[PDB]
Amino acid sequence: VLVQDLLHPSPATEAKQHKLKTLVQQPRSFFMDVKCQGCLNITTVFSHAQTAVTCDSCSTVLCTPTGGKAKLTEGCSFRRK
Amino acid sequence: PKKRASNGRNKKGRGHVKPVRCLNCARCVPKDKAIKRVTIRNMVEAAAVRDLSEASVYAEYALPKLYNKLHYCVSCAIHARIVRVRSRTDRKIRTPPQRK
Amino acid sequence: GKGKPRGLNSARKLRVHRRNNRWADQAYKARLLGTAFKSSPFGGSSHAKGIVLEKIGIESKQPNSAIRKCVRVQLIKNGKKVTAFVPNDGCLNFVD
Amino acid sequence: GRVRTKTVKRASKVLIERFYPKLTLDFETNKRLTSEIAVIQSKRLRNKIAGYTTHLMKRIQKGPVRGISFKLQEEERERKDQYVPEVSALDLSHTNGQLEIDADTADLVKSLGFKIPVQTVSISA
Amino acid sequence: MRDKWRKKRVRRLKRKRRKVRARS
Amino acid sequence: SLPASFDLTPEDAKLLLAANVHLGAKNVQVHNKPYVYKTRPDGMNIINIGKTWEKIVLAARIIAAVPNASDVAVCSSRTFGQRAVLKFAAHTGATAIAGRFTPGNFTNYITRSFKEPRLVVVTDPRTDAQAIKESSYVNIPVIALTDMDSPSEYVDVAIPCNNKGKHSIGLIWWLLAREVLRLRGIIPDRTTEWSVMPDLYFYRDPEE
Amino acid sequence: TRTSVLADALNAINNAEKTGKRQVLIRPSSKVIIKFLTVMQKHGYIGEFEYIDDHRSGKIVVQLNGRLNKCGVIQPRFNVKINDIERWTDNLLPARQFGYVILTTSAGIMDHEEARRKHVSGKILGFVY
Amino acid sequence: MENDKGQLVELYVPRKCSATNRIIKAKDHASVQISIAKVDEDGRAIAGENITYALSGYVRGRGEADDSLNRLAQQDGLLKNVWSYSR
Amino acid sequence: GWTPVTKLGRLVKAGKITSVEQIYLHSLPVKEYQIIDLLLPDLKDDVMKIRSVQKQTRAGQRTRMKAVVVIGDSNGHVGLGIKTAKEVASAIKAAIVIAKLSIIPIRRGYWGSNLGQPHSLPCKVTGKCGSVAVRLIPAPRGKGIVASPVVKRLMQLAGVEDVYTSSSGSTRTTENTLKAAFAAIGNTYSFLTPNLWAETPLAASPLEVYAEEAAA
RNA sequence: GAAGAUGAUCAGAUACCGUCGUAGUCUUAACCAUAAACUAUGCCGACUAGGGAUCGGUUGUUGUUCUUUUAUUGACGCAAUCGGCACCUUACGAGAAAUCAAAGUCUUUGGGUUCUGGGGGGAGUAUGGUCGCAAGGCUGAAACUUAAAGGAAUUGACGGAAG
Ligand SMILES: [Zn+2]
Ligand SMILES: [Zn+2]
Repeated sequence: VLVQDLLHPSPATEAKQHKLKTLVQQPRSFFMDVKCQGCLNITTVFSHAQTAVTCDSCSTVLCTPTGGKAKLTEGCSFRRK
Repeated sequence: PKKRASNGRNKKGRGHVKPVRCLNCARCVPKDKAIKRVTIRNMVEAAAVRDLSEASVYAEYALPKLYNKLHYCVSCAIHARIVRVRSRTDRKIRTPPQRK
Repeated sequence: GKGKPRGLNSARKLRVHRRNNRWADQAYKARLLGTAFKSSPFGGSSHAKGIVLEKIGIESKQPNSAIRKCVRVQLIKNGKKVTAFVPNDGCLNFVD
Repeated sequence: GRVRTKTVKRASKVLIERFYPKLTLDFETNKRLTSEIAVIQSKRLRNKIAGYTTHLMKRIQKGPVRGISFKLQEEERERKDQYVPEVSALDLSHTNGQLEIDADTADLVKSLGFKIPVQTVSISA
Repeated sequence: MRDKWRKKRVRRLKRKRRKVRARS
Repeated sequence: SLPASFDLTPEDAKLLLAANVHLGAKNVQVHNKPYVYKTRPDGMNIINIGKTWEKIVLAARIIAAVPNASDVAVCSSRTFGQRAVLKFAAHTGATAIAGRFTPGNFTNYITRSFKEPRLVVVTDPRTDAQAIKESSYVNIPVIALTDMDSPSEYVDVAIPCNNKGKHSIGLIWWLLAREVLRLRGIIPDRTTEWSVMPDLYFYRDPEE
Repeated sequence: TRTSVLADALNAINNAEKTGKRQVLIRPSSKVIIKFLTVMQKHGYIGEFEYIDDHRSGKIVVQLNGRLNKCGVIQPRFNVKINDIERWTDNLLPARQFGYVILTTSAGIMDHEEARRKHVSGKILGFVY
Repeated sequence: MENDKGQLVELYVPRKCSATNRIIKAKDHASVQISIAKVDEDGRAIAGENITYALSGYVRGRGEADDSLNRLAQQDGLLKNVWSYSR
Repeated sequence: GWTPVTKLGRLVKAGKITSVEQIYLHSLPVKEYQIIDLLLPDLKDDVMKIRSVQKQTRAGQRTRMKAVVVIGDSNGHVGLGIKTAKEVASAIKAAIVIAKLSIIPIRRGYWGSNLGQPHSLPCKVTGKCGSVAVRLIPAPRGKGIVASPVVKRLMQLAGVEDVYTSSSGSTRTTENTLKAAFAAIGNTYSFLTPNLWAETPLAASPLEVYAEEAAA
């Protein structure tokens, strides 16, 4: 390529490119509302959560930390914010 | 000058490799440098299968094979013609010779 | 970065580096060490008067085959004894 | 051995490339014909020259010979290789009446302004 | 000679000089 | 810009899609990526035939710029393009280069088949490198039929086609000949059906 | 580590114009870079350049149109007197009729032509031709 | 180049590549000159009217001469929606 | 009795092509030297260097003698010929043939004010062949050709009378010295100057406007 | 298995080959500070060309195999990435060339910085200093002598090298 549109790259290659190597860095991580199976209580949980987050109402661990994204326990449903 | 880019061995991202003794002369050669050949031969020559089978007390007995991994230094292999000198361009070809 | 400092405040490092490295140059070393003054038979001069101690003819080097005719001269200014050639045809006799 | 040299090979084949019609699949007439066309200093050389000439003609009769052109070979090849089967062998007649393209390529048809009947084939190999 | 042996030859000679200086 | 009749007709969309011109090599180089439409899950790559057809008109328009048809040279080392180029040479008046290409045909002026064409058309750059290489010695533009693994150096117009196909190669030469003759006016217009059938230009085995 | 944000930017321009690319991305940005680029447009050596804000040092996208030969910096930014400019231009510029020696003075970043017009002097900052 | 009196003392004003705008040398034997015809509304090639481009021998070697024409033919209308600015 | 075998040769045999700048304007390759004999009759050749190179055989040396020849018109066209042959005369004669085939145009430029005709180079140019790098710097109207005698003679035949030359490497190797000097002088039409920045339309090749006159 | 002794071979072998064999090889406390300690390529930083593999992590998706009957299994597969050890092609570019994605962005000579060299010897020697139990390490000349020594490649010649 000799002529390329650097200022408006196609979003297709933005989704595959590294977060620090994009035109402007942006986190791929997000926040979730986790409904535990025991009860319904909005608890905001980071996607890449390092801590075994438990619900405030119920002493139930929502997520177990992993190297990358934290894996929520079975019966836990999340909704992205 | 530099005859080979790999310097006649296979050490990259590495400091030291424990040496091996030549099968022919027990000379210490680095393991990644040694000429290594896998050898899976029959115990008996193909002519000796007719007379072994008839003398067998077992019906349809499979002859076990002779497994070996041979190690050579550069001098051991060349003299025994395990490897041969190649032209300056054909030295780069590292795909195995087509024989089997 | 060419291996030598480029900072605007690196004039001392550059001046020192060259000063040390001039000692590798043979002409510069002989001037400052004063070898010609100390060890050269002429003492660093151009010409030198001396006294002929005898006359000697020296074999030429290879591949040539001859005998070069010189003299052995003792110097007045510094007492050294050297060999001096006589470049011409047939004035070995004129020097005694 | 009886391998012909280049001076008898190239001299002979020039004769075909210039006098193809009047030559014949018989040596003796060719032997006499090459005696009048080319100046040959030795009769052994002419018998060598004429011998390869007829043998080349025997090869020209049984197929197309390599390296010889005499202004009638290729012209005869021009009007022979016009063969065309009545069915275009590319038309949508061998099939049931529509293309057999892949399911992925079906989107390509829809992307362009083309509404072509298609039997979707899902290989996924 | 061989460079390695010339280095070894000088070491034997160098040790001779050290021993001689030890007498005085 | 261009008359709207030059767009891809549904009939050609049938013919081009029939000969699997849209199948491109599994390995695609960085230069031929814009001609790729999507990937097939097996590993096969899809040629953007909409772009492919548009390259046919562009290259054919370059041929019409050449005054003498004898100055347009077509070459092919593959047997699949052996048959096509000959009647392409015959129909258009172009100069065919049948079989092996003798080195020095363009650079050495004492050779027997010493040509100086104003344009060279190549069936496959990878199998016809010698003609492409010599073109870069005597200032000759090159139009090459390139797959997705075809090298792209010293080629000006890349017509994406399946060079490893029986019927794909012959179809392209048919399409080029049809468009080249249309522009000069031999074919009266763009709606009439041509005397030359797609079966012609298709390589025939010695069996028959 | 990164010691001269200007030198890194001009290097990417040279490696892009010898190759024939018509655009180049500069990271990071600085006012010295932006003002050095403006002198290029006044003499036409580049097209528009686009500064991207990322709440950081920034990024710059430049449009190259091939009428540039070589642009570089002179390290360090030597002190240049008015009488010194004649020596500097001879050894850096290909001819006396074109080419520019960029100086930074208290009057702003400018080339040696308008530097001689207003008769002020500063540091040498780079060259362009 | 022109002298004091104003006459164009420059002999052999060279040409420039249509892709990189570099000067095409006299011995640039890899350089080409692509000529694309003009087509009237009837679909017939116009005699003696051509759209011409100059290619440096540089761009042909790097393989970018194919992309250069596609953009150049896109801007001049000779092609439609085949070359993408956004990559 | 000269029968051209190339399209441009048939064109230059007739009055179709009259100025060598037309050949240069389209980078048309030259293969037969009779072309510029008609176009540039004022050509001056001189032998720069004659060398004998030996090839060792089973019996002894097989000596061939090599000549380097410079050709120029003193008005901006210059070429360099290097050819090896068994005899000196044939080496010189064949080098003169191939020296003509490589004649290239140079750009004379102005140092300082553009009064009079151009006399120097428009910019500094350098050419490298082997270890020899030869740099040409424009000089004022007073200085002659400030160069070594070998490089000086080349610059004379190109019409340059005001130039500085600085050489690095083993300049005693004449062949690399002349090729590097030849390479430098050909870069005059390779440096994009502001006066050449003005874009011009592309005239069609004379091989196109005269396709019929050069068909065969 | 240095040393040593021994049996061969040889004109001679206190060498190569064979048989023993002492220090050493191993380990614990300390010294030593040198290697073709090599990638013969200092470190940090940015840019320049394509491609396929591979290790670790991460992110999304299976006619796969499997826990277990399936999921929250695992392996496999397909895509992206960051990091690495590298490999293949080309040479825009460099180089005396071999060759080099760095040995490129170097007469169009300047990103920062440390170290080293100035023809071959004499010589890493002498002397002084310093460290070490020593063996030695580090620093380190001069007299005198010499027109060459050397690098890469080519042709030939030769080889107790292959085909
Ligand atoms: Zn809860
Ligand atoms: Zn060994």
